[PDB]
Amino acid sequence: EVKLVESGGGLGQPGGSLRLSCATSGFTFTDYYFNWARQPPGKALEWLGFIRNKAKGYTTEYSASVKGRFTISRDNSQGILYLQMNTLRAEDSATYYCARWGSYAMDYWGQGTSVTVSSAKTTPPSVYPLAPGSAAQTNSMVTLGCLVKGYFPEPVTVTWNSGSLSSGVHTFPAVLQSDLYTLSSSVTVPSSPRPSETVTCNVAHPASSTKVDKKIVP
Amino acid sequence: DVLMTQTPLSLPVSLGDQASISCRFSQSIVHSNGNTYLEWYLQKSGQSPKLLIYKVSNRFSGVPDRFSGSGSGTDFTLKISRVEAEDLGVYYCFQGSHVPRTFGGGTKLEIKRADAAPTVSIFPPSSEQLTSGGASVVCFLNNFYPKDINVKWKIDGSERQNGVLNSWTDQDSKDSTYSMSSTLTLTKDEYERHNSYTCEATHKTSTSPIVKSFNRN
Repeated sequence: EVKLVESGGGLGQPGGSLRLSCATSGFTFTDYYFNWARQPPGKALEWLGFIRNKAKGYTTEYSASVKGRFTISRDNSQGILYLQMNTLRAEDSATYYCARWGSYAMDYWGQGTSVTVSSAKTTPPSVYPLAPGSAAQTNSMVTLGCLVKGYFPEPVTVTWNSGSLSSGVHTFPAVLQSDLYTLSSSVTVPSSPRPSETVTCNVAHPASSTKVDKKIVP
Repeated sequence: DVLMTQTPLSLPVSLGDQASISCRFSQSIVHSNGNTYLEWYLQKSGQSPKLLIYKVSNRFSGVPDRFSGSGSGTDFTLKISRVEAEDLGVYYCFQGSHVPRTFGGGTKLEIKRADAAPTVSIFPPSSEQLTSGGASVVCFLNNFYPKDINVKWKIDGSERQNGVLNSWTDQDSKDSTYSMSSTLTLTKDEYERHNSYTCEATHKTSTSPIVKSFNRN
């Protein structure tokens, strides 16, 4: 019966002004404080601010970060908490959660809403095969790789031999380098299969309809 | 200005074992009303945070009885009295009655395994990339443990700082290890200016740095 559902996430412009909403149900919205917390990609969950109940007068509180830039509000009559975020920036990319605080703390959280703050437009990825040299690396095993750089937005799907090479694969989390993402993937095969066999990494970037297949070649 | 300190940042555990995470404050966080609003939240990978305990020792509904909270004033403690696979996640203590209101840096509960040296690999830029005027040298360091490791890059002997981007995986779902990728990106010009590129890894599994290198030619 108790429900909190965020909405309003999406892409935003640096210096923009997005606004999130957290609708609730199943409880008396007036009797609760409401928290807004965000978890940036790879970073730790952080607390942004809160708004107080009716009794304590709907007074809000914010962190020193969102201070001056964000503002909590609520629709007491409809049961919708809002998070108006202005002067947006890249650092504001996270998943936003709303929660109600009361006699049992933040016992109900929303499910989250994702925001990405970029000045980038859809960009197709460059795919480069990473081949070894004078040494493969590992006891009779060889590690090959595929660099997937310069794309936007996430994600990309990297596969080895169309899904055959499933074991010995590591796809590392994308990193930002001047608005675009870069990702790399590695695979370890016995020295017997390469280079005698063929090893190909398949990279699909749906947002730009690309699907590149790169043959790893010595 | 109640400065919080939660420890440890990371916690290695073997399933079945006991864990204890602590949250301590420079000053007492007892409220004027007598109550202590110290909470413990559990955020798993890709899930919303879940409340475990509220008001220092009150276990929220649904939370197993193996989870225990304690303390008062300035030092508090969460204590998983029998860790289970389903508890692996990031743990945060929280209090919002005193400025600065906040979550602790977190305590990530990871699975304990035997140490293992990283398998390191270095890769020169592809001819492809260079045809486009850019050169990224890549270094893989997979399957080590503990996660603690430092990578250094050297070009013709000198260490290089700027232009590096690293990324780590999360503990592997099957062998409890971690992997890392270090990429040095330079202009085709810089790359053709130097010949020796070294990727040097430092890890507790050895006093000697693991070095991987290649000469452009």
